[PDB]
Parts: sequence; C-alpha cells; structure tokens
Amino acid sequence: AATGSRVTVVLGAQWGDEGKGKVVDLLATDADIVSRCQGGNNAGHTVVVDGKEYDFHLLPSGIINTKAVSFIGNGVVIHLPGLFEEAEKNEKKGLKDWEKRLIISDRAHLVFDFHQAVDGLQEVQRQAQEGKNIGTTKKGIGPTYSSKAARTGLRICDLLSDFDEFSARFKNLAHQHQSMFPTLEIDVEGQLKRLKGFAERIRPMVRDGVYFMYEALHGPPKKVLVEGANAALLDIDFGTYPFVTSSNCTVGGVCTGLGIPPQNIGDVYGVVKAYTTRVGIGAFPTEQINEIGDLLQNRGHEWGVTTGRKRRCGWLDLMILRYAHMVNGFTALALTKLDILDVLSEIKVGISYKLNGKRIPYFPANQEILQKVEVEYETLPGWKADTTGARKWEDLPPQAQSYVRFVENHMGVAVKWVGVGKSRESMIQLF
Amino acid sequence: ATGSRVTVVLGAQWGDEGKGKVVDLLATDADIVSRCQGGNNAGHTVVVDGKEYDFHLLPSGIINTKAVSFIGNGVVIHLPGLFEEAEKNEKKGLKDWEKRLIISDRAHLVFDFHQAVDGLQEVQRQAQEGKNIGTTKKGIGPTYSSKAARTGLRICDLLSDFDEFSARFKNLAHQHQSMFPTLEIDVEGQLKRLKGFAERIRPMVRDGVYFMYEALHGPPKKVLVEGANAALLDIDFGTYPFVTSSNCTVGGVCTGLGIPPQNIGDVYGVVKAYTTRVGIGAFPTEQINEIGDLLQNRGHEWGVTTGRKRRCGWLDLMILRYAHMVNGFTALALTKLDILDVLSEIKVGISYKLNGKRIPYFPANQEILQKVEVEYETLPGWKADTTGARKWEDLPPQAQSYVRFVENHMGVAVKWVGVGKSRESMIQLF
Ligand SMILES: Nc1nc2c(ncn2[C@@H]2O[C@H](COP(=O)(O)OP(=O)(O)O)[C@@H](O)[C@H]2O)c(=O)[nH]1
Ligand SMILES: Nc1nc2c(ncn2[C@@H]2O[C@H](COP(=O)(O)OP(=O)(O)O)[C@@H](O)[C@H]2O)c(=O)[nH]1
Ligand SMILES: O=P(O)(O)OC[C@H]1O[C@@H](n2cnc3c(OP(=O)(O)O)ncnc32)[C@H](O)[C@@H]1O
Ligand SMILES: O=P(O)(O)OC[C@H]1O[C@@H](n2cnc3c(OP(=O)(O)O)ncnc32)[C@H](O)[C@@H]1O
Ligand SMILES: [Mg+2]
Ligand SMILES: [Mg+2]
Repeated sequence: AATGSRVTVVLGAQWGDEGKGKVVDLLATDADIVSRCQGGNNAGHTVVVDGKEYDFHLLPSGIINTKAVSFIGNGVVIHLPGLFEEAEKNEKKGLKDWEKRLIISDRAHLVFDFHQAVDGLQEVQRQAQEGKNIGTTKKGIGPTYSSKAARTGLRICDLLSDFDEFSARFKNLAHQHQSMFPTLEIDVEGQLKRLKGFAERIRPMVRDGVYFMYEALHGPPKKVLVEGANAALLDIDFGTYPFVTSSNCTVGGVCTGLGIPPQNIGDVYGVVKAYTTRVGIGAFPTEQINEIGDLLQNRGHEWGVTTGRKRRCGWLDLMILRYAHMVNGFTALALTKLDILDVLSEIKVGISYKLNGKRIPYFPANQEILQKVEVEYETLPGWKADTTGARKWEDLPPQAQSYVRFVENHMGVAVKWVGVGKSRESMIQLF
Repeated sequence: ATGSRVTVVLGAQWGDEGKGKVVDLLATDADIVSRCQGGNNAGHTVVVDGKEYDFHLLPSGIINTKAVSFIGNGVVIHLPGLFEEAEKNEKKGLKDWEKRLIISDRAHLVFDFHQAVDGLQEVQRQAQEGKNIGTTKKGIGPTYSSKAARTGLRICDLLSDFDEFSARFKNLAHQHQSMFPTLEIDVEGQLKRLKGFAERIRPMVRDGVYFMYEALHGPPKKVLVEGANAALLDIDFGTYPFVTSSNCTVGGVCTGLGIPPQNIGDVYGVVKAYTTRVGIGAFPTEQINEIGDLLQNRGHEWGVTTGRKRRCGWLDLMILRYAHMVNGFTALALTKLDILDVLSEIKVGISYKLNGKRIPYFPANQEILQKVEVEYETLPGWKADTTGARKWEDLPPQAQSYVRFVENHMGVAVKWVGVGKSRESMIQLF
C-alpha cells in the first residue's frame, strides 16, 4: 500500500488530433482529477457533449466535469493571455466556476508574449533562409522550452513572489531575445502590467504540484486521469525530429511533467485514428495527396479549428503505430474516427517500409529516410455501411470488426474503445 | 509479454553521491549499462583493483568487458570530450572499449561553440547580476537549449549526408554568434574534426529505441541504468534555476531510453551520509565552519576534474523526502558513512522553519530555501574506523543506528552502505 493509486493515461499514437479530447472526456466523467503534464496551447482538443462543442488548449478536457479538479502540471508551458482567452470563450458556452476547480502547478513555465513573437520570426526567417520551416503553431512553445533548458525562463512561483524581482528577470529575458532578433519588438512595460494583472487572477488557483499530486495518490483512493497532448511521433526525442514539438509527448512525460514515479502509472491508452493525419511540415509515408486524401479531409473535418488550414491525410500506417507502442507501452487502444471509413469500398493500411524491395527493420531516426521509403500496403475490404449509430461490438459490420482486429493484431495491443462519432455517446467499449 | 525491467541508480541530493561506485558494483552481473540523460558535465569515480577511473560520457560499466555500455538518446554528446575521456582511460588499461560501446543515434551533439557560449553566458551573468549558475561550462545548458529549439544536430545527422550536416551546422553556429558577437567559431576547423569523428563513431552507433526494446523483450537480460547529476539538480524539480538542464529524476529514464514505466524495475537512491553541492544555490544545511572543513577534508570533496571545492553540510531529510516523492526509490545506497567515523555527534536536518514555523513541503521558489532555519536532530557518533567493515555486524552500534535512522525517516530500506571509495568497500544489507 506504499505505492498509492495509479494514474490512467491518454496519449497520442500518431501526429496529433487523434481524438485525445474525446477519449479523455469519456474517461473523465467519474474522475477525481484530470490533468495536463506537458505541452501548451499549441494543442487543440475537441470535446462534444449534449449538442455542445468545446475547444480546449490549456484547460484539461475534464474541466467540463464540475465534480472533478482539473490540474496543470509542472511540465506544461503557460501563456496567460491565451489561458484566460480560452476560458472566456468557453464561459460564453456554459462553463461555470472553472477557476474553482482548476489547480496550477507553481513549477510550470511561462510563455511570454515575446516567446510567441520570436516563434513567428524564427519560422519566417527559416523560411526565407533554407526555403523551409517547421510548420509550428506559432504559440511560442519551442522558444519557451528553449528558455526552460537555459534556466532563463520564468515560472509561476516567480510571477507570484516579489514582483519587483520578477520584473527585473523578465526584462533580462526580454533583452536576450531582442538580441536574438534585433527586429523583435517588446513593450516590456505594457506586458509587465498585463502580467501583474494575471498574477492576481491566477494566484488562488496556484499550488505546489509535487505535493498536490503526491497527497492525491497516497491518501483516500482517488481516480486520476492524465491527458497527454500532441503525439508520439511529434515527441522531441522520438518523433520525426526536427519536425516535432518541444516536449515529450510519450509516456515518460507523465513522470517528468507531474513529478510522479513509474509505479504510479496505471493504464496507458493510445488513441489511434483509423487513418493518419499531420499538420506541419515533415515526412508522412502514407500521405494521400489525391481524391482519397480529399475524401478523408472532408469526411474527417481535418482542418484547423480557427485557421481552417486543411491537415494532410493518409492511410493508417502501422510502422509509426508499432514504434509508438515501443516507447509508450500502451495497455489498450482507442481506435477513433472509424465512421470516416464507412464510404470506402476498400481500405489500405501500411504494414511496413521498403528500401530496394527489402523491409527495413525499424523506424528511421533520420527523417530524410522516410521520404525515400516505399510503403508496403495491404488492402482490406470496406464495409460500406453506416457505423455512426453503432453502440456495441455486435452493431459493427463484419468488415468493420475485421478492421478493428487488424489494428489489434498488428500492434499487439487490444482495442478497448472504438469511436464512431464526435460526441461522448458515439463510442463503443469492447471490454 | 511486458518484458524485463531495468534497474535504476539515481542521485538523491545535489550530485556526487557515489553513483559511479554503486553502478560499478551493480554492473558486475549486468549485460547492459547505460546513461539516459546529461553529458560530461557529470563526473563518476570508480575504484577497482588499485585503479581509480573517472567517467563522464562513458557509462561507469565500461570497465566490465563482458557487458555492453549504452548511451541513450537523452544524453548530449561532445565528441572531442568523449574520445579524450576514452583515451585517458585507455592509458589505464581500458581496452577494446569501442567494441562494447553503443551510441543511440537520436542523441544530440554538444558542439565546441556550445561550450564556449556556456562560459560566455556564465561570465555575462556574473557581470550583470554579479552572480551566475555555477555551470561546469561544458555547454550542457546551451546544447539542451538547441534541442528544444529543434535547431540542434543529432548523431544520425552526423552519419548521414555530411554536406547537409555542414549547412545545418553553419546556420546553428551563426545563430549562436548573434547571441554573443564575441563568440568565434572556427567553422571549417570544427566541421573538419567532426567529419573525422563521424567515422570513428559510425560503427558504434545504432537505433536506440529498437536496441533497447529488443534487449527487454528477447532473451532475459539485466539492464542497469546509470543516472547523472541528481534529483535536486533536476531541470523541473530541482532548485531552479540553479540546476542542470535535464531530468535527473526517474522520468528521465523513460524519455532518455524510450522505454515505458512498466519496464522500470528497482530504482535506487544514492544518498551520501552528509550533503554536498558544487555551484551556486541554496544549501540549507551547509556548514561554513570547522564541521564543513572536516567533511570536505575527510571526504575529499573537491572538483572531480573541474577543480572546484564542494560545499558541505549535514544530512538533510527534507531534500531526500522530496526526492523520494518524485523518484519512488525502492531502496537506498547510503555512501561515505566512514567520513563520520571521527565525529562525536552528528546532526541531521529533519524539517525547515520559516519565521519560526515549519513549512509543509519543499518550496518551488529557491529564494525561500535561502531564508529557512533548519531543525536538527543530533545523533551519537561511533568514533571508530568502519573502513574495513564488510558486514552489517562489523558496524559499531551507533553506526548501525545512523543507518536505521535514515531508513526509518525515509520509509525506504537501505540496501547498501559505503565505507570507502573502492568496490569492495561496501556492505549489502538486503
Ligand atoms: N466522426 C468522428 N469524429 C471524431 C471521432 N473522434 C474524434 N472526432 C473528431 O475529430 C477531431 C479530433 O481532433 P482533436 O480534437 O484535435 O483531437 P486531439 O488533439 O487528439 O484532442 C475532433 O474534431 C473530434 O470531434 C470519431 O470517432 N468520429
Ligand atoms: N571514503 C569514501 N569515499 C567514497 C564512498 N563512496 C564514494 N566515495 C567517493 O566519493 C566521491 C563521489 O564523487 P563522484 O564520483 O562524483 O560521485 P557520482 O558523481 O555520484 O558518481 C568519489 O571520489 C568516490 O570515490 C565511500 O563510501 N567512502
Ligand atoms: O512548435 P509547435 O507549435 O508545437 O509545432 C511543432 C510541430 O508540432 C505539430 N503539432 C503541435 N501540436 C499539435 C497537435 O496537438 P494536439 O494533437 O494536442 O491537438 N496536433 C497536431 N500537430 C501538432 C505542428 O503541426 C508542428 O509540425
Ligand atoms: O549546466 P551544468 O554544467 O549541468 O551545471 C549546472 C549546475 O549543476 C551542477 N552539476 C551538474 N552536474 C553535476 C554533477 O554531476 P554528477 O553527480 O553526475 O557528477 N555533480 C555535481 N554537480 C553537478 C553544477 O555544479 C551547477 O551548479
Ligand atoms: Mg488537436
Ligand atoms: Mg560526480
């Protein structure tokens, strides 16, 4: 009994937007604590409940549950204006008293306005220099994580202690950035004044995260859910570097982002989209830039929530999925957006990569290889039926069931949930 | 199914607890010894058969010829330093090392200009705020900073198209010259050396994720993970900003090797019988008096190689409890017990008081630690030489009580007790 309760984790198995918001929301209906451990508002998690659609970024998807406490861990990078802008957008949607059930770890870093600006600048510069950038969301994520590593970045506890010292620190950080980009513009006083206001507003929600999570896991039994952001193949260490985000999206980030040891990690769910999508620049072996790709974008609404920019779509790729499983060790899968495939007569899924007719042994650490590989596909018969109303395993048509099995079998992990729709009820639990 | 679990050795305080000594001892029956985070800012001493080694990038297990040393993807590597370290040990007998050393191809590269920029930033800090971090000036902070920026270059990039590697190298070096127009950088010179290192290292490089995954799912093997730096030096959980730039805690094992938590077995906390730290930053139990001089002297607490004297103080349970909360230590290795062989009494910090009132947990704001008053418990010393102890019964009654004390106050069993620098100078209790 020395260990304590174990947290349940929801992670992205591909390149993001797999449906983490939907899955977390489903599992949070009876959770005591729902939390974020890494990333920032570069993430976007859609939740649909009772004909009401929510859009979360920094707020844990469970913020909807009024009887649960939403928690932002030390691994997350916070942009205060964005944080509150997100809250008010959702307030106008029925979200009430969120500030009373939201706890923020005082060790989390802060994304300053100039971090986002420098993100835009680097992106543009890298574009006019090497004719290709990363495709960042420009939310200042990379620069803030860069400031973290340098130990020059500022944290929540800093913003809450003596403001005079915080200002001095802020100014210094600001300068070091204007040096980086002499073109960078920073109204230090205007931003410190806004930050002064955010401090007051955020003060009552702040707490020591390490202690908060410890007590939660070692006192009376509680259900703790951890919502990962971004995805396995976007992981700073294991993704398609450098075309990745700047945090660990894989399982390890749960430990480093909340300060809990491995023995306090229970079920780890891998959310896998029935087909593959990507947003920024980077290799994408199964990318269909054709009628099929167009059919998946439209049927899957694959485009930026505010930007409208269409996401790149492709067939399910088992190579990245098995690789993702190697690092995350999923205990079960959530196969989402199956209904998208209701219209195809046949479905292709990549089973391996080839170079000179021979299957390569493992996923390439060098991104450039992925561009030179030939994807070996297997063609499965479609079900040409509406699974949208399916609520139980038996309601799925033979070819749909077979599709699910194909995923389980080849990954070596059992499918626990099948998504057939955007809303919370549009789900099938297999066990 | 799940596969075998790795054994982990982590620093529980502010570094230099004797991780090298522990890893060397455990590596005797290990098939694979690996590093998961950090770089050569780390310094680990191994003492065997009248030979004293000091490793930095090479896993402490490199000494065991029948085992495979592995450097994971979380480590930042400085090629020049790597081979200089390998050569300094070759002159000590380390032979065929390049035959039992594998390098993960996702590990990042610490370039010469990263080391220069490190000291440059450190010298600038001291000029502005008249206070810097206390970095080892090995460029670990700047390299990790480039990684997060996805601007840094990796092992696999080095061994791929060199023309490509060169252009990226150049852009990277320029961006750093903007940071400090004072910075030089002999681009062609450095690129030239790198092209050479590329080949020298190429045969040792492999895919880390696959290498480790197969090692844990194939024929049963014993994997040992050597941590670097320490819990209170953790980029997330340490005394930020006075910390190193990588996760020194257990989670770093997962991010630095690509293995899930279910493949993590025993996690050992190396805790020195007294506390030390080198560099700037709060140190609540620090003893700037005759006591400190005695610990530093008897404990030879001075720069492994950097040459900087370490700050010393009494054992501190506040930082050990906090470290445990984060690392989930399954057992402890209490080192340098023999340093206390002469003390009549030994104080141990049990809690911190702020304005006369105890605080509930270790503070996120390092500035608070700067004002706390430590509450001590004074224990009796044994005043006898324990250097020759090889068994629990060899320890005098009061030395045993010191061990139990630590074990009872932490709720974690002490599995090893160090009584000397050498490998045999250890007592296994469990
Ligand atoms: N039709 C359909 N849409 C789904 C399903 N699961 C999720 N979605 C939608 O697909 C999108 C997933 O993107 P996003 O919300 O960014 O996922 P996240 O970033 O992983 O949380 C959302 O708009 C969801 O409403 C499903 O099973 N069927
Ligand atoms: N006398 C004595 N010295 C020890 C003992 N354990 C370790 N040491 C020495 O303490 C020092 C610890 O520094 P270091 O090697 O940097 O530790 P690491 O960085 O944690 O591997 C080394 O010089 C060791 O030889 C012990 O039980 N007794
Ligand atoms: O520096 P960044 O702004 O993080 O961008 C770097 C790279 O990461 C990708 N990316 C970042 N967050 C993403 C997301 O999050 P969720 O799955 O949580 O909704 N879903 C999809 N792609 C995402 C971007 O497309 C880009 O290539
Ligand atoms: O950017 P860095 O060069 O990492 O310096 C930042 C801070 O971290 C400390 N530090 C870093 N590695 C250390 C080490 O490692 P081992 O226990 O593995 O031998 N032992 C002790 N102190 C160590 C430095 O003294 C400094 O205050
Ligand atoms: Mg999204
Ligand atoms: Mg050391």
